[PDB]
Amino acid sequence: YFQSAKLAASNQFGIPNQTDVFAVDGNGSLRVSWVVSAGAWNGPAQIGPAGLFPSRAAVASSNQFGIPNQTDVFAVGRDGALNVAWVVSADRWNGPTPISAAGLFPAGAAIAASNQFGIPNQTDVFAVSDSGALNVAWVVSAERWNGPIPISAAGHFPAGAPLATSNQFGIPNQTDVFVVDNKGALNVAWVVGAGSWNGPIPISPPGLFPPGAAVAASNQFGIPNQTDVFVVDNQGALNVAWVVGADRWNGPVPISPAGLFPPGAAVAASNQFGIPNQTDVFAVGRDGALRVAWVVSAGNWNGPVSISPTNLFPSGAAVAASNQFGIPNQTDVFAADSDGVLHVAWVVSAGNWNGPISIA
Repeated sequence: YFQSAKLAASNQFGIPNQTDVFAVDGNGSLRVSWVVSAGAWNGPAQIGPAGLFPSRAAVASSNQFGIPNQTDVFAVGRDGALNVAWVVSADRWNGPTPISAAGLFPAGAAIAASNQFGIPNQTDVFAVSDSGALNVAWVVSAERWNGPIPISAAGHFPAGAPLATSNQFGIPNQTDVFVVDNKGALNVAWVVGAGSWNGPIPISPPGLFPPGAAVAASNQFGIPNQTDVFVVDNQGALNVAWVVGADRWNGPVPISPAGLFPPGAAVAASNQFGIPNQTDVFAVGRDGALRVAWVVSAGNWNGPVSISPTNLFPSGAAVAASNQFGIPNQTDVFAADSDGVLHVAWVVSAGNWNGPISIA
């Protein structure tokens, strides 16, 4: 029921011009759709057995850091174990295989994955366990997986809550994780180098965001030391909170009027490729229309502006965004309709938005 990221978009690392979009279908199998350069979309092709996941389980994806040609895809099975599936260059898929014990996470739990910044061959995978603790599992190069281990106290976050991860831009060796706590405050936890985890601490007031709220994070492109975090508040306003350097947090502050989005609506953020200093954030309004808001350097925010018809997507539906690999100046934003059918809208540099169109 949380508006977790049910779609994940990634380069298929090793195939520079390939873009993959991962989803779980109604049969509970993991699936991938893919395109090369400006060619035709393929799929959705099944990855592994049927019925391993709850339908519309959340997914995440990442390079396996240190293995340039490997893409990993994460999802929690029906049994509560975190799984990874992976592919090397253009070979056939491996897994999904479990990387936790069963019963640790809620089925289909939200997941987020990142490099542990400062450790160039380490991949971290985050999710909140059944006990309400933030957990991390991690792998170094081609070694075996470690964890998951708890990095917050139990009972801190809603089990399986949506979360996001980012470098704290400006601090080369810092990795942040963002999640809304049980009281409705946005929190951050962070780690510096191979060190120990700090936080989580609140970075908003309590009562502002619904527990389970979707979160996204990005550099504010063009500001090399700023990290932005996006969440929709209980009033239906899209907010941004942001941190510069090792200074204190700012916000959250609304960047839309109230009422536009369901509280906790799914959010995604990206560079607008071809515009080095622009950051875009996406969500779907209560009216079922996909929206974008954007900022250039240290400018004021623009939008939101509607980029699709009303009633196209479920209110607050999952969104993902990516470069269309091989088209350096193209940004794609993905969402699924009421029947699960993937759609894409896209823009080239400072051009007009196109679509959405339905795709394979």
